Amino acid sequence: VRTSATFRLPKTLKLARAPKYASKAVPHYNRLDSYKVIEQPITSETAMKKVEDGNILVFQVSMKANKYQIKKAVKELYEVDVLKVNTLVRPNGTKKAYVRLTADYDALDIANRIGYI
Amino acid sequence: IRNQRKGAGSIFTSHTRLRQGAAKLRTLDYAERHGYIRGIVKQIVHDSGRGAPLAKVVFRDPYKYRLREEIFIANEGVHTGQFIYAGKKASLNVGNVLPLGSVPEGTIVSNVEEKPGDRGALARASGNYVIIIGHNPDENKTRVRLPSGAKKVISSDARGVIGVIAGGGRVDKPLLKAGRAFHKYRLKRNSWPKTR
Amino acid sequence: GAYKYLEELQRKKQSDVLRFLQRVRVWEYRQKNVIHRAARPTRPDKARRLGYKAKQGFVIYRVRVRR
Amino acid sequence: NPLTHSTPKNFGIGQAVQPKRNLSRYVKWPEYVRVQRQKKILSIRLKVPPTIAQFQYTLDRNTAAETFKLFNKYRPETAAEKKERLTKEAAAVAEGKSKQDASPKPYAVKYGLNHVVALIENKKAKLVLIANDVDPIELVVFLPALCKKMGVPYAIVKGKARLGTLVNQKTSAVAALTEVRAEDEAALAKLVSTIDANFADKYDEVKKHWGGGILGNKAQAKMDKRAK
RNA sequence: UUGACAUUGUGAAGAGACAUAGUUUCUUUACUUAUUCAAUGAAGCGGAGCUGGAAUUAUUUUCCACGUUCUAGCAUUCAAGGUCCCUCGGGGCUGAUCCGGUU
RNA sequence: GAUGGGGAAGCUCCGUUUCAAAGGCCUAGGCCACCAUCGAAAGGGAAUCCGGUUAAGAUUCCGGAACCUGG
Repeated sequence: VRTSATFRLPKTLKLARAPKYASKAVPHYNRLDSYKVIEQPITSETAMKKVEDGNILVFQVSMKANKYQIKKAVKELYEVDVLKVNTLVRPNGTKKAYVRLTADYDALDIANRIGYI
Repeated sequence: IRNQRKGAGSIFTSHTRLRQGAAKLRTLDYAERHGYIRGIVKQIVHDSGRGAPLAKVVFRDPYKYRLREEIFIANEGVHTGQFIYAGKKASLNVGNVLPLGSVPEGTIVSNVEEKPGDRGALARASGNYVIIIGHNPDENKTRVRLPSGAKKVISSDARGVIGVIAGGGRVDKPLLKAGRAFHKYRLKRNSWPKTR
Repeated sequence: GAYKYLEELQRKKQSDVLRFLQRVRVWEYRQKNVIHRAARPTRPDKARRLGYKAKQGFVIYRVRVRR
Repeated sequence: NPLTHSTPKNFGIGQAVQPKRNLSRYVKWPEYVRVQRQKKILSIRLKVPPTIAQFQYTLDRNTAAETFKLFNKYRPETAAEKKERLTKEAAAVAEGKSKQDASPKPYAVKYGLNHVVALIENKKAKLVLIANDVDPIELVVFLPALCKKMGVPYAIVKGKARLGTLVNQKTSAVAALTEVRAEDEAALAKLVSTIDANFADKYDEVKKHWGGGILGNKAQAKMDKRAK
């Protein structure tokens, strides 16, 4: 018995995939790990001035990385707490990230610790 | 040439954006085929490119709890808030759509169907109407006089709305200039000016 | 066996039985898609004489082309 | 109860919405369903040459059931029984004596279309069953005429699937018997006589009378009204 | 544009010929399944009685089925009721006549 | 502008709901409706303003004060 004139395809059971062999036999490692997220610090005069007068670090970041990954890499590599992250693409084809540290951390101290000033 | 190029329909397509919508009678269904249904003409609105105003008539869905909107061609004399009856048993009143068999010979109707189920094919221009000149119960067919004056016979099951299409006398005013003609053709199609 | 009976029957295309079966089959095929698979050959003798074998890997397809 | 009051509904034709109803007669069936139904209708609306409609006259349920009951006693050796007999042969023929004679004479039904036809015209077949639902009808059209010419009893039984299941197969176009046990001789003779009287003795005048001249329900009603 | 060939099938009746057995060839008129057109989220298609009535012949002729016309709102929850079973409530009939290729 | 289909020897053409078995919600059981997608930095839109700051950036950066969305 049916009360509608529109016949529809029955919702048959669909079997879940169960391949007999591994798709690639090896899972790929982290393509954008913390070390890969950050490439090199920027030591431009304006960047150095921002370090002391703004408590903001300037780093070179891979194009694939985003704000979340940049923040995670900064926190993990240096144990620093990041207030905010700003990023831009330089005219030379590289990404520049402006990372602001919280009041509990000093940009100059971390800059000295890493080994640049 | 221009007439041959018209077949391609590249720049001669109708400007259909501002048109309100296709004007058609109610779908011939069980309710209309056997009985009749009552609708309310909520409003009448002008249709771009058409001289005959359209009337918005809403009918409740017999098989579902919802309101179905229909766009009928407004007949002269109808007014907003009037009740429109569609079906075999509908009375002979202006604005009602009745089968040609039900209406007596001599009745004046417009938007009359050529065949049952076409939703209105004949007498659609402003001020136009057909006249039922004779009934033929044997193999029921209705003889009508079309606006052009030609006499035609069609199935009595064909429906039509009593009265005449509104907007009569439109072509009785000289246009007086190319501007009004250009404005009129702006929404009809790319067929003006007509080069000799 | 049935080889020659079917082989000769298919030749009498103008017979009433064949002229009716052909009409039924052409009506049936016209409703289906232009190209569609056939579950089994409609002429087992012809398929067999054309190298067909009744085992997995052999497929029969039905297609019509405009005249 | 005073708190409960009746609320009759007046669905009518121009008032409150109709209730749910069965629309099986109006549903839009899948294209293949409509195609097969129209094919079935066409197969009955067109005049069928006499060789067609020679089927669709099937053995009655009583005699068909009796024939199937008799045939069930001679189902061919199945896979398990075949393996058991192979083990018996491998353990007696070489380790014993009587090369290939360790097992008795087997009795089983014959169902291969080519094999069944090959048995006929020789002729050794005693009873033949022909399926009435073979899609390539040409495969079985000659079987009734061939049996009539050879004087071999034949029956058009309903369902190739039933014949196939009777012989451990999905489907079987034909089934026949060549050798039967003496105890079942009377039953075989009775079944042969009944099948002959039903089909063989009748398929000489039935070769005429083209069938398929049945109109539809609406057409039948219209013609009856016109005649009345 | 036009004549022919295949899609072109199936009934009834009228006329020339087979052989005073009975089969064919033409003509006239009919049916659809071939085929074509149009519509529908394929919903009321055909038939029959109708619990009906209006309406008269001799036996049941004919109409519809018999839930809507002073008004710019409302009509939706397996529909309420009755009925029989298993109670907070769940299930069959009816409400909504039966049978049979969406129109 | 694909998909379902219909043409074309063929590169490919027609067509966007059309003659498709076209999918999406409640707790194993019920219920609900016809279509992909692209297409505007001048169309519609969910939200920020003030002071200062560079050799070159801000309604984006800083000091201050609010708003919109999801949980």
